[PDB]
Amino acid sequence: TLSILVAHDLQRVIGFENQLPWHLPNDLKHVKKLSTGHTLVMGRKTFESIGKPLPNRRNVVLTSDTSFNVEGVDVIHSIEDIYQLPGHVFIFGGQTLFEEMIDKVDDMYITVIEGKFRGDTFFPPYTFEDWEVASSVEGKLDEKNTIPHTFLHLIRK
Ligand SMILES: NC(=O)c1ccc[n+]([C@@H]2O[C@H](COP(=O)([O-])OP(=O)(O)OC[C@H]3O[C@@H](n4cnc5c(N)ncnc54)[C@H](OP(=O)(O)O)[C@@H]3O)[C@@H](O)[C@H]2O)c1
Ligand SMILES: Cc1cc2nc(-c3cscn3)n(-c3ccc4c(N)nc(N)nc4c3)c2cc1C
Repeated sequence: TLSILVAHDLQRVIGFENQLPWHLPNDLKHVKKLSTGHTLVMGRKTFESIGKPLPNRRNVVLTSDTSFNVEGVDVIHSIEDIYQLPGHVFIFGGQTLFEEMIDKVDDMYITVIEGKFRGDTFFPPYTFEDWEVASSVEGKLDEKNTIPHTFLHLIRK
């Protein structure tokens, strides 16, 4: 299985100044749960944003940098390399990766951030004519999680 993992707002903002525009612990727990024991593929910028590989999963970084050789990280240099990775593969971002892979993935796990944030990077447009709603689950709000959010699982029709 090849999947997208993404958090985007009402206008498909995904990022601002190489970070998430929102603080939402529950989204990070959601991502952690879904990808534990599986594979994450991310762009170089996204990896430098996170700063270190995520534990208990395979971290794969796509970059043109031939000097890239980071402890606990596997490196790929082409989009084609993704299809040779075994198991459940999750496209982890960022904008460039999502744009390159939205037409290729089997399904998408989306956290819709039900707000309007300032962004400089975006998830590409998509229509529900192409995607079946496998599940839609309203995130629970509390002191630590104050922005309404919905977890969508979409499967390509
Ligand atoms: N909300 C979310 O779910 C989410 C998730 C992840 C990231 N983000 C956000 O997304 C933004 C980053 O997105 P971005 O598009 O600027 O950067 P990015 O996708 O994370 O990475 C861009 C880099 O990926 C490498 N790359 C991509 N395609 C390649 C290819 N086909 N061959 C070789 N290298 C390739 C290149 O690295 P080199 O220049 O080193 O060659 C490129 O500069 C940030 O704001 C971040 O916070 C949001
Ligand atoms: C502990 C932790 C820290 C994180 N920092 C970030 C981050 C920094 S800049 C852009 N994202 N994330 C990330 C990285 C990728 C995704 C994704 N594809 N989808 C979703 N929904 N959330 C993410 C959170 C993170 C995810 C986790 C689990």
